[PDB]
Amino acid sequence: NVKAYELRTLKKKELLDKLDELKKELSGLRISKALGNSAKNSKIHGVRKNVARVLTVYNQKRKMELRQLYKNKKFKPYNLRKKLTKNKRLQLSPKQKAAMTLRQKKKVQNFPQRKYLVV
Amino acid sequence: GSIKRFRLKQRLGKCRRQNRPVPHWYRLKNTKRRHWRRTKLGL
Amino acid sequence: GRVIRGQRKGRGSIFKSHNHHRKGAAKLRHLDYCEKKGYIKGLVKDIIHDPGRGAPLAKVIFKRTEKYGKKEELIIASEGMFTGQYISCGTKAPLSVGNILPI
Amino acid sequence: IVKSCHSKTLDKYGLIKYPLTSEKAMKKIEEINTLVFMCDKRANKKNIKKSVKNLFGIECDKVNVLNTLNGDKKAYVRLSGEHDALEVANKIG
Amino acid sequence: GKAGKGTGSFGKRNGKTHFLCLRCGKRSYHLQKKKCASCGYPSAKKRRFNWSVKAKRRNTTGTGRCRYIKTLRRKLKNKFTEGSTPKPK
RNA sequence: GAUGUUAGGAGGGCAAAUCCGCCGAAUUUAAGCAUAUAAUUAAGCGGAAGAAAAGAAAAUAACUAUGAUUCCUUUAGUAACGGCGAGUGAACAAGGACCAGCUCAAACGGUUAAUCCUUCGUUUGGUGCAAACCUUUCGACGGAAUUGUCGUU
RNA sequence: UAAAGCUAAAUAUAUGUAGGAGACCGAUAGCAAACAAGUACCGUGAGGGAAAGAUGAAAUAGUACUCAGGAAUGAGCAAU
RNA sequence: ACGGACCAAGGAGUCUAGCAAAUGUGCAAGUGUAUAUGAUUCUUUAAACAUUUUACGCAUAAUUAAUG
RNA sequence: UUGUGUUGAAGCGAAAUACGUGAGUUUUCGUGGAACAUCUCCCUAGUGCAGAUCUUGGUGGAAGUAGCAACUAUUCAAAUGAGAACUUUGAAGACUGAAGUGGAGAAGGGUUUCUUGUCAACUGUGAUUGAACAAGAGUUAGCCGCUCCUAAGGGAUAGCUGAAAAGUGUUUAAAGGGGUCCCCGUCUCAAAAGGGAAACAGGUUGAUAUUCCUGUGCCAAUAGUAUUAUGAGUUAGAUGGUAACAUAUAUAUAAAUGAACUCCUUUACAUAGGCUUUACACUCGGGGUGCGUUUUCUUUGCACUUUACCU
RNA sequence: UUUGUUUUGUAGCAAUAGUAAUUCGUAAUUAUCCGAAGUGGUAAGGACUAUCCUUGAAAAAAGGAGGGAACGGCUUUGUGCUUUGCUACUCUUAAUACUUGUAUG
RNA sequence: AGCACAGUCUUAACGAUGGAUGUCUUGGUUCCUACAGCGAUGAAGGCCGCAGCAAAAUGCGAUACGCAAUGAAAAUUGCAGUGACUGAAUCAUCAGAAUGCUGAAUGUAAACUACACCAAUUCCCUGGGAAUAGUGGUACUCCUACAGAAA
Repeated sequence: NVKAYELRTLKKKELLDKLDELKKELSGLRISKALGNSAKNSKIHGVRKNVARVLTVYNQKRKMELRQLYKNKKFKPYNLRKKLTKNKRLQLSPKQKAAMTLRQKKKVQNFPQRKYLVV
Repeated sequence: GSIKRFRLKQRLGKCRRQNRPVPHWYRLKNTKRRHWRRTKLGL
Repeated sequence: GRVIRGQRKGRGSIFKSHNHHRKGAAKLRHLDYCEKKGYIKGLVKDIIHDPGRGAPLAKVIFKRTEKYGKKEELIIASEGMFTGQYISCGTKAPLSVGNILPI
Repeated sequence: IVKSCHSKTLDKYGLIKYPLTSEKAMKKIEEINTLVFMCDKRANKKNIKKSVKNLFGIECDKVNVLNTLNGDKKAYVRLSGEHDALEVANKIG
Repeated sequence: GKAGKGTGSFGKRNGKTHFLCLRCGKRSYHLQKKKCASCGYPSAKKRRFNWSVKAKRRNTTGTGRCRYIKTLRRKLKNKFTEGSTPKPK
């Protein structure tokens, strides 16, 4: 039974071959269960969750390196760019929405709505 | 029939698998059962 | 009332022609310069039966002139045509039974 | 789109589920030198041959395959005459 | 006569006209004209009709898993920036 | 024009209570029924948003005049329509809610498209642990555009 | 001042989601569904479409023991 | 003549609009404060309370197709 | 407003020297086990049932009644079991009668299959039976099929119509392949009886077999280079016969040069009639082997005496 | 090197299998499996005859042909083309070894 | 140890059958309030799976009745088992990771787990070392830019 935080420091090797041995022992447990031997059947849950934890750490490492590889570059793949709602993606940017012509801009700068008091 | 398609055979197997009773250990803490002759799968 | 039998014919559902064993449309040769200015002879190779019609159909083999090869035409056989006969079609074809001429 | 996770293609652990130990499968081992394995339905003859080769150091003459109504695939793997199914079955249980 | 209007002709009732319809999974796929009588599968659209409230409501949205929209629910009241995580303990 | 699995992108489907176009009945009422009514409705087809649509007068009035649109109270079951039968049926003013105005075209600018987009870069400072995000102006490159972009009003 | 264009608010919401309420219904009522309900089941199909809530404070009190019965059960000088 | 084998539970002049009459109540040549606004009320309260000395309905005048 | 409840509320059963004229009201006993009134006045409504071939549910008389009638037919003994007319075994009498309740398949079904249990319900009598219930198991293919081809035909493309939905499907089409510029050319689906690459026998399990095992075959595929080896041919492609035509037997008849471009053949086809050949079927006689009859007759009656694909 | 006379072999498969028998510890030994015909039931094939105002699919796939484009090997001139000295030389089946991504089903 | 005729009908008590009544109610209904689109970045819907013993419903996706992270924080249990003396047992949150086959479904198809073509592909170390027949891409229409042919 291993936790995610201790193996967060491992290299991808120590991750993948540990997964390999974890899968191997899970297969051995499943073979024993396939036979009549059911003494160790309850260890299958723990081994399965260990496999999940190892895969989680490995895949998060890989996603982080793959993000570093595309840092900036303005042309990240779709799975890397933002997963907002499609409508949000197609929305005009706030700058585009607020963009105004020179005529409107020089009107609003020279005559802005202003605070005052009525006696 | 003896001649079947893969999806049809898998569906037949699924129906057979679901036609089993409630596990005894569970019952100590089913209505949707069918017989091959009474109610047909129609699927 | 309801739609009468004559009106149902144009729908063409069960009133389409039974044409499964038809051997092909009976058309004579498409106009060519050979037909227009001279003659071209093709030989009749078989005289067959078209199940729809009563008239026999002659399979006339012509030799292609724009390329090497043969072309087969399905003609309505005139009475007297025989296999192995040479039919001549064109402006200069002689006036004889079987030949295709301008009227 | 690029994938960062490790492949979810079925490897041997998952291609081969477990050996069959029913009376029929059991007697096949001694009589006709054949092991009966249970596999995922997505395995094929080549997959099973390679997978048992890399799971236990044994090649086979032939694999016969059927799909059961229980949702998995039964593989009758006839071992080569050079070795025997008895010692392999003793090695794995 | 013998395969008469009722019981006799009911004996000749083999050979279905509908099968499972890979889209809606319901046995309404007409085999001869290759079209689901329930959902009109080969066509892009879903084949609904306003004259059947029952039919609409037994296969509307929310009848199934809502495998994705149920996840994106509640995002509006959290407003987490995509990619963000809670601060580690 | 054609063609490109050239680069970058978009549409498709679901869902509909409110909303926008189309298409479009009959039951019913008339104590029958045909115009009429039901109804510019139901059904059918398509299309959007958190609202939509309408909207800044080719508008009212006839006053001492009002001043984009929408909605509420009213006008008013009124003017009017109608086998003038059954039935149908608005508008202006008035009182309120809310309140907002604008830009193309056309005119003017050729001692000089003053415009725009693509790609590639540099730094300008910021809040994130990170992931990411907001600011940023100096270009260059390749194009588009005089069959007309931009500025002025 | 037509034959080009944009525009927030006041407005509507038998849908979805989430809150809050009521001189509402109280298991033949209230949604079809208080429950494994658009489920079981029916129809080739479009479609049609139910019934069914309540031990007790506590089963962490769900009936131990004996007798008679093949058993189901029953009876008790036995029992919660 | 038709309906009713038996029992339980369910089961039918109601709701809204509009008009009138009757009667009760308030005010009275008036009456109703509509939409809306305000206001230390904001569980109840979606109700109560309020309205800087020409909103509108009905009434206060009839009659005529009508200029009136 | 002012009250009753665990010292027992509501409800319900039977009632009362009770009140009322009457709808009712109020009490008692029992049961019940948690709520209930308010008649002080008033507000409110989904407010009062004998009927509607009323709705839903339950239950009667009919009535231990009608009935449990096609398919000629059962019997003796034993086993199992709590229990046997309808479970199993042996014996008998019969039936189906190769146009079969006999073997193989399709459609349809979907685990009903098999083994072991097993009887609450079902198996319209019984039931120890079962296609019921329960636990496990069981379906093995290069050669059997699908998969490929095309048919009647379906869908789609280009257009063109139509508000669209849809309708039609070459009606102004610049619409992958071949050799090396030219030539050909809509796509796709539609047959488990049509067309079609290639398998036989013996054996084997509780349950699978042209699928497993054994033996023997067959079909298709088999890249490039290099070594060998088999064969031909050649000092750029063999030879016999007058002819019809024939010839490569190497483990294996593999090789007899051959492009573009063509032209054919096979695939590939109805019905009727008889004649004919072959295989299988049936039958007769002989021989051998076994069994049967045997008061009498009987050189006798019966069974076996087999041989796949491939070459 | 041909024509007659004999032996063998169920022509190979093949008897080793199958069947029916006799025995033996309880898995083995043994012996047989070969001489002549008849009827016409089924199926298929053949060669025919007849019938049609009915003439009784297609394609995948395979084959045959007509035609005659191209042409040895080692080395070399010059610019795939004339050339020089020399002859043991091309196709086909099988196996092997290495490269080819793992080179059968 | 003896005695009632039987049946039919009436009454009472106690039972059977049945599920009314009363009392309950994690449900409905109506109003009010607030927010409001999801989808080629593959939706809704449909299949198929996933637990030690596991049918349904619920949950989830080959990491499959749940992983990680964050807050709480000792239980969870039918058995087996797992838990600290708090990233561990279980709740809640939920941003990271992962998300089978489909479906507008989009390489061609579809009562096929049938068939294409193009890149071989994926992982590991700091240019090598492995393993894989596996993985991606290819619809139609349209826009912008580009490309090379044409009159």
